Amino acid sequence: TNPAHDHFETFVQAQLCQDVLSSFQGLCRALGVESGGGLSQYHKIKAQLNYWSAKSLWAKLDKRASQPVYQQGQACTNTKCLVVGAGPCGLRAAVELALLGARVVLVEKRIKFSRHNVLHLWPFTIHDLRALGAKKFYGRFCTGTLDHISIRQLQLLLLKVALLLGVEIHWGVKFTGLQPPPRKGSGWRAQLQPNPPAQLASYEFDVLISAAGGKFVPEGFTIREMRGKLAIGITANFVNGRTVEETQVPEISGVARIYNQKFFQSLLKATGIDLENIVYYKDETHYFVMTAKKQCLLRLGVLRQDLSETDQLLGKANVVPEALQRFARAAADFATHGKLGKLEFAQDARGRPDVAAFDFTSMMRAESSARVQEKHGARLLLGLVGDCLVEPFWPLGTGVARGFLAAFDAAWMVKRWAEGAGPLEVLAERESLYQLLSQTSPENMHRNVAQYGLDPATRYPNLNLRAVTPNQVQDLYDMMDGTEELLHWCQEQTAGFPGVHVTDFSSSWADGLALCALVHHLQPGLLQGMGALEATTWALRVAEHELGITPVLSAQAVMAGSDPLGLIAYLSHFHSAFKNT
Ligand SMILES: Cc1cc2nc3c(=O)[nH]c(=O)nc-3n(C[C@H](O)[C@H](O)[C@H](O)COP(=O)(O)OP(=O)(O)OC[C@H]3O[C@@H](n4cnc5c(N)ncnc54)[C@H](O)[C@@H]3O)c2cc1C
Repeated sequence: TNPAHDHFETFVQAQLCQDVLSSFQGLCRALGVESGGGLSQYHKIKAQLNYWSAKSLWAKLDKRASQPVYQQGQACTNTKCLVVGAGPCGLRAAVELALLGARVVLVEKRIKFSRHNVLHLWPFTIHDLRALGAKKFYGRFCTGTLDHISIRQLQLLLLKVALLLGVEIHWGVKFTGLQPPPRKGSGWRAQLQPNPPAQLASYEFDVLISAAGGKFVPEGFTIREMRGKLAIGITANFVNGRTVEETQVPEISGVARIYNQKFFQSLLKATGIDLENIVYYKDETHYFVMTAKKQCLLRLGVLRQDLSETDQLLGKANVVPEALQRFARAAADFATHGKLGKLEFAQDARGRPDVAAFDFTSMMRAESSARVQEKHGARLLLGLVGDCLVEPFWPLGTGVARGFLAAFDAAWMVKRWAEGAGPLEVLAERESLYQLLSQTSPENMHRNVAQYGLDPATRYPNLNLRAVTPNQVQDLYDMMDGTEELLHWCQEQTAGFPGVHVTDFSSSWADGLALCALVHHLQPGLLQGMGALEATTWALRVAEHELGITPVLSAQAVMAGSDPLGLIAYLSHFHSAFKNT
């Protein structure tokens, strides 16, 4: 026989994270390869596992690997990546970057997939996953007309996929932030807790894909918060015995109070439970997600006091596990007309009943989806993916969909950045894409989901990659280190003016003074210390009428220091006309 086949089948069927890892390592030792080895490792693995069980898997993976956008793994063949997070979106990112031909290295905080809550899947995410061999690695995946997958199962899927592609992963390793390059010849590094392996800690990368969940975002990355009415979401998982009775209970896609008022009034007047919404997904567990307002959860002793800060309102000290269990179970039992039977809680990864309470009040969004940093010549492309990019709304089942799109758009970004386009280009393109995200839906995206790929134009109808231009995105380009001579020259023309001191093509010129010092020196003397707006408009008008130089920047642009490039373009004209003099 072939022992490798058993290693494979075992790897394939692994239901625990660390069993996936050991079954893969054994399969690897069986096939003269080591994990973490680019797409070449993938090629050997399928070279030696060309047999009945593996053949369709390789088939699907190959069909995707050879979609023109990857160039047979030559696109990002010179890119070095670090993905932060083994969440679905991180793994997905990992697969796209791996296929691109890049070196993918992934760090995950945890060492198991703990999460049982269920995610609604959009048609395209279903198809995608499918063409990654989802029913091979799961099989109970979206049976018939199922719509959703539990978190850890999705994690499992994409884990096996990323592994097979030779993505290098590290578990129990938290990324705390960046290490800038020590000197000109160096690269950007991660700071890792606790002990990074001496090779991971020394690993230099040029792309950072952060995919670390709702409440982690790197440095330079700034978040925009905005809340709605105070909402509190409770999710629950019950034992699913997969009995005939149990199976014959309809799901509850989304039953909202704004319509089913008599259902909810009935709930309340028979249970004291006052809800805004409830959802029931039938998965590995019976899953319920429901929304309440504060006064109900107080009245029922689910919460101990009326705390103003929501992060404290739903903290371990103020949440009463007893009551939240009884509340959850009561709602659950009512919405399903007891058809489900006497409900037992599933455990969380830690053994207490699977009921949690979350803050639903926020609609978080990050200002950008990417940034570029540059030191000692080393460029680094930061890009966000997942819950850390846009905060999903759980009832309306966004999460997976918008995260995967973010991940594709990140992979696209990376692809451009390998092709060697200017930082501002890569970023501008990414921001035009980003604009679309927070309002996406299957209805305002393309219909042929069968053919979705990295290329933005296969997914987003009426696509404008020019919505955002390199000029505006100068903010996202962070340089801590041809234009030499324009600065030197301006310093020369402006020496001697009392309040003027030229050091850049931004803040030096914010107050009008700077510009006047030039103009006055170039054409004396119309001739003092004016204002701020006054001086800027003085300079621009006078340079325009006297020197023959029309304004590139607005007076406000110059005053706000918003457009370095624009100011350089303006200045370069005084340079053109008067340098040889
Ligand atoms: C406890 C919990 C319950 C949820 N329940 C629901 C639900 O019921 N319904 C729903 O629609 N959505 C739910 N979500 C959100 C859902 O998981 C997301 O919609 C989906 O997982 C996409 O998230 P993500 O991949 O961006 O990151 P996440 O899935 O949030 O995971 C990010 C991963 O990165 C890891 N990580 C974080 N920081 C670091 C670091 N510094 N270094 C290394 N690794 C790190 C984390 O351990 C995690 O494994 C839940 C999320 C959580 C955390």
